[PDB]
Amino acid sequence: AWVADKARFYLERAAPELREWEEKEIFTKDEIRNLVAKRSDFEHLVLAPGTKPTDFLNYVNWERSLDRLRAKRCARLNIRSVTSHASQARTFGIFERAVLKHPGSIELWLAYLEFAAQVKATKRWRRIMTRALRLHPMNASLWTLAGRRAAQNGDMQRARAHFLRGCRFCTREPTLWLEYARCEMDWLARMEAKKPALSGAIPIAVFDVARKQPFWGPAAAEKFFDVFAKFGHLSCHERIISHVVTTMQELFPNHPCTWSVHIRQPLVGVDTPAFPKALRESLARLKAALQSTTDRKALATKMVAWMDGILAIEKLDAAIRTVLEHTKRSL
Amino acid sequence: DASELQPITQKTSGTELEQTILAIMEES
Amino acid sequence: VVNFLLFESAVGFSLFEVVHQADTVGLELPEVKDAMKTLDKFGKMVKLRSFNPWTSAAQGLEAINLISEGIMPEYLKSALEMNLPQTSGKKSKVVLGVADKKLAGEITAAFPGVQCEAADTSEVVAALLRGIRTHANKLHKSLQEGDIGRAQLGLGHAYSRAKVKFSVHKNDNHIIQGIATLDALDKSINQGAMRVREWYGWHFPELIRIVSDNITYAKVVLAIGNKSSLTDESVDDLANVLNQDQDKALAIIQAAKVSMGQDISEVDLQMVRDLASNVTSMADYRRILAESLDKKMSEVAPNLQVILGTPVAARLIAHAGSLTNLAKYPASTLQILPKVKGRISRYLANKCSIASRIDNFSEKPTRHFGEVLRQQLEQRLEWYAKG
Amino acid sequence: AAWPKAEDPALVQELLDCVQQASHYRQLKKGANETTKSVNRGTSELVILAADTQPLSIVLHIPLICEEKNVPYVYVPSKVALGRACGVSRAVIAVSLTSNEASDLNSKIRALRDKVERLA
Amino acid sequence: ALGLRTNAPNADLSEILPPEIEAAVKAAADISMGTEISTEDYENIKLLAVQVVERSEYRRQLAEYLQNRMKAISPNMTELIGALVGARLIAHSGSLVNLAKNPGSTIQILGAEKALFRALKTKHATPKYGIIYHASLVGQASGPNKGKIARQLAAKIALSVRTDAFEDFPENADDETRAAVGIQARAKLENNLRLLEGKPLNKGVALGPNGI
Amino acid sequence: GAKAGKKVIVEPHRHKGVFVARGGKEDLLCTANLVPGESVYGEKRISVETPTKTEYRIWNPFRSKLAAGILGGLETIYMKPGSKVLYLGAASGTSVSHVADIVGPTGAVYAVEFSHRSGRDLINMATRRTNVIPIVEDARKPMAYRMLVPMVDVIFADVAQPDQARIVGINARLFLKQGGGLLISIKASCIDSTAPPEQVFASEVQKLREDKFFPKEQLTLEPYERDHAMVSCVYLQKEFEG
RNA sequence: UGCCGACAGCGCUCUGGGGAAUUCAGGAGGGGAAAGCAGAUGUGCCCCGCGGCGAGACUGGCGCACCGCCGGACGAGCUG
Repeated sequence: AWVADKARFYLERAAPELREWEEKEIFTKDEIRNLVAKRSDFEHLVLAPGTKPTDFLNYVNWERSLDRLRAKRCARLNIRSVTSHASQARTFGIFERAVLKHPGSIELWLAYLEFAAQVKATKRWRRIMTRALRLHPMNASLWTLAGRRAAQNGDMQRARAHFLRGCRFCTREPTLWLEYARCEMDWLARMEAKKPALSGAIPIAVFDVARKQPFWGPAAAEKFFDVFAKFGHLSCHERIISHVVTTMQELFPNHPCTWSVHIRQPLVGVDTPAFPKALRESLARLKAALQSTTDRKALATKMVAWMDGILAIEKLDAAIRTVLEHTKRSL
Repeated sequence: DASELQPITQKTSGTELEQTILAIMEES
Repeated sequence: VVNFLLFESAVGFSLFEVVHQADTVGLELPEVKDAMKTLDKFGKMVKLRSFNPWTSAAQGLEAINLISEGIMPEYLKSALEMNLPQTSGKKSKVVLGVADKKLAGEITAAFPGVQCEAADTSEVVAALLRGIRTHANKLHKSLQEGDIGRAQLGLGHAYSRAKVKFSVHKNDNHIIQGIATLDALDKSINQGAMRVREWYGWHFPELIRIVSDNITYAKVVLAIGNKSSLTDESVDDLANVLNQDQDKALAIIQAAKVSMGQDISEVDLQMVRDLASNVTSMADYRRILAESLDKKMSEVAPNLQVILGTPVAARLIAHAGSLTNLAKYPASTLQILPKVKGRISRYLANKCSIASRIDNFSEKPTRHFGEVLRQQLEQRLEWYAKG
Repeated sequence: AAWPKAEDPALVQELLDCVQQASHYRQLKKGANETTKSVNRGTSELVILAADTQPLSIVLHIPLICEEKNVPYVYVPSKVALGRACGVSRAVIAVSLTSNEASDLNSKIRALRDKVERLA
Repeated sequence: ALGLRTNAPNADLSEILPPEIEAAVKAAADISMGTEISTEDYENIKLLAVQVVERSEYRRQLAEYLQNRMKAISPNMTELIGALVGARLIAHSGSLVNLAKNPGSTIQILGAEKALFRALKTKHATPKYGIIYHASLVGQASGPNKGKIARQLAAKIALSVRTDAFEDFPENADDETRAAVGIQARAKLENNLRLLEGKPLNKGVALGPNGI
Repeated sequence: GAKAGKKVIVEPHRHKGVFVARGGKEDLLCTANLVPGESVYGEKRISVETPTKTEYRIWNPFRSKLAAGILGGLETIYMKPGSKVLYLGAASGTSVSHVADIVGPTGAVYAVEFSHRSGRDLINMATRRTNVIPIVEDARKPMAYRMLVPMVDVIFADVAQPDQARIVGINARLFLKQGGGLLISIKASCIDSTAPPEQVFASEVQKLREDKFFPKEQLTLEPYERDHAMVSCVYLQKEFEG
């Protein structure tokens, strides 16, 4: 190859900050000797033809912990002149050659994105997310992280851009559809907290297109109900709950998931006197679902999972807890 | 600039879903 | 001066931004050709912009159908959005490299700011694309899942079969191998029959001395137990096995009374009836396959099934190899597969040749031409009876 | 099914004419079995196939072998008229003609197969 | 157990074989290229599989039967060399008294008689054994070791089969006192095997770096 | 005939992969078939008890012009066992199977055909033989199977068409490695059927040289199928492989 | 295709000729290899300069197949 000369370039890049650190009393001769030798060995094995992104991450964490230790020793030594910028830039060069070398390691992608999100390279992080998202169009994890950090920063329009493109591409799994409805209703809850948006028809619409999505499953609609049932403290939450219930009751009539949501429907914003009354109403719904002709083992597994969750919620009456125990044992 | 993702509009409207949400946001 | 290019592949489709792209004057040259050839001089040429794999086999298949038509799917269009900067060409445009002329024209229609460039015109992007398909596995390995050989393999199989309607009228493999099975198991039935026949006759030879139909021999030994526990019409067995009251069971009883053979150990009798049960089960499977082959032969080649009969017609088609082979065969070839008998042989060879080409070349076969030709051979049998 | 059909406008008539020429000139095999044997001996120069037949599957299998041998064929619309052109006193659905390399009949046949190749 | 490759993902397989095989079969089913068939044919396919699996189980219980019977017929022989082995020997023999008529080296050269008379007719080298190769106890040696154990094994085979076919027993005679002969042979030949194998190798003048 | 049952001998021929079997009063040509024991089209075959899995197939010249060429003793047929070969004119697949048996498992041949039912026979053989890829389309528009054909090394062509030179020229423009190779075969009676055949061949080879080919061998398969030829050229270099 | 082989000739080669071990100096080929230093400057900010996108609004003149052209200069929002 040509590794000797390319590493000559990179070690000559590394030279002057170490010269600064040696004219400082922060690191001694033997220490900087050890450092340069380690960096040379690192960069050599990095630029080796037969290569792997694990060793790439090794060099990554090595330079990162270098910046950390030098910062700590600088603070202990009460020095102010030396910065971390050259260390950041050489870390970026390591990452840049890493991503040009392996376009196939999503874990290393996320490692780069985490390092950038920690060190405050805003526009850079946006553009790197752009590149890698173009590269891997088939990870809802990537699409969700993009739209999620955009929704976190507050660019809801760019969040919609990322999420809408991800919905346009990924069409085999409903997971990013779940998370998109999650962030849309979370933005709506943010609007209600800062208190069209008065209607809040976007989760209705995304369910309308999900109804003919290729991954169209009854259990998928059940998970849609679950994520809609999260954070029920809103305005049109009863509206969307009624809509999804009547939609899946119109489409999957005798499905055990339809019976499960018919059980767990009116518990949208429950946690107080309104808790046990709705508990008894949903228990009547549950007894009706039990006596109705559906897949009783499937419905009972659904209800025993949800009832184990209910038992995980504390602050209840012992008579209620024991009759849940009885109705659980009788399945 | 192909360095980022500028947000979507009816010109770059892809599907029925995008058409519906863009109709809602234009109504907004 | 090109910027990007698409590329179509059996595993997916991609686009690439060319940086330090190729000379347009310098294209006949040896050095530019060897530089194109070597990967070590071409990665600096082409950088990956983005990649897109297939979701499903039917998805990539319909993609092939679309691109062979020249028309595109909205998800490649989505990739064009997902990697193209939005514009129209009011001040600036973007150069895309496309192979097929219809494809390039349609993308230019779909997007105003793009000049797509079909390689059919452009020797430039043709040469670029040939470098692409040159190193098309080694610009992907880090991101490519698995391989491309088996992908091209299965995908081409499916595309061929879709365009040709393959499985909807090929069944002769099942036909002839079912025939092979029936012959194999039938001879194995014969061997099991003779073996367990002499093998039980060591204990009791009057069963051979009276009883033929070795499957009925197997039934009566699995029902017989030992030599001493005999009665004629015990429960639900000999009435439908054979004549039960006055013809056979009494003769079996008196044969066991006059019997002389060696008394058998119990585990040996267990072995005997294990063997006999095996014999009966495989004979039952023979009758199952016989009904099955009659049905399948009726489904695929009715005219032959009526003119010859399913066993012999299936013998001939198996020795042929395929119905297409049978159709390919000439008449004297069908002979190879007094004088009046050879004359009839030639005549029936002609007629089954015609019935064969009929059945091989009807979409959903019929029966009536086989019926009328069966009547032709019947009246020809009458004609040769008149002599 | 019989998509390389010969069109009407006297093209079929030049076909039947050359059939008459070759039938007198003994360069002719007549009947489908003769066609298959001639094309599987590779002596065939061209073969004409009727489309007026009780089921067409015979003159559908014959194009399979001529496709397997890369020598031309053409669909006349009339088995009766082809048989009359050959002079059989009987209808024929398949007639083939071979090559004899010293004539101008071969020039005629070259023209005819150029015609059918432009048809295909 | 697998139905169709349509029924690839819902079929249960781990009962017959470990995964890392029975996941790759599901992968091969998913991206396979075998042609689509009918259930009217898959009936016949699965029923033929039923045939052959009942056949294989029949062979299995048949072997178990023959093992019981070999234990019954010749305790020395089955305790020494293997039931299926002595089964091959009696198969060539014709009967047990027939085999006990033959001398031991001939026992060593049962079966391979085509090669035997080839060699005897052309004065070639003579073949070294018979069914004794696919017998077990010769399996552990190497070359000349294999040959020597084959000969001595044959001698004890002769002795033991004459024992089993001609030593009378009072019928309150246990299998172990019936087969103690063959067990003696097994122990003594096992020690013979380990000694002939652990023949010390040949030493040599060990050199220094100068050859010193 | 060298009748069924005659003990024969087989040895390698000059070419990497093909074999020649001599015997008695008649020798012939064979290939080790990949798919075991099974005939294709009533072709004769050869079994050897190797000291089961060792089977060869006799190769009729008169059915397959590649075999005509191997009898005509070509300079270099370019197809090593384990090589990528675009076939063209793959009608009913016999010769194609032979090339398949040449290249074996580590090779692959892309079998393109125009019509349908010859396609049916071809794809039947494509089910059976695990290294030949069926493609049934119009050869004149190779962008259709641009999805299927990668860059290959060797181009077989046996179509009988007027635009044959341009057909294989754009297929060379699309699917042939740097320093590529090709065998094509030509009939005078289908390129232009009044002229003398040698002149027709010169016209076709000059065409390919205008398609930037380097003509590097020619022969005339003379005692086997009149006034044809096999022509061997190299794509865009003077030497063959690299 | 077995050895042995006299003169009389031809062929190579001759620090004799083989065979084996072993050091080195070269060669030629095949398979594999992401094999890629086209000009290498930390992040974040806003501002300037300049550039693209980009909603919307205009206008000039032409148009005897009459169906449409071609051109300028303003411009919310976005970006480098």
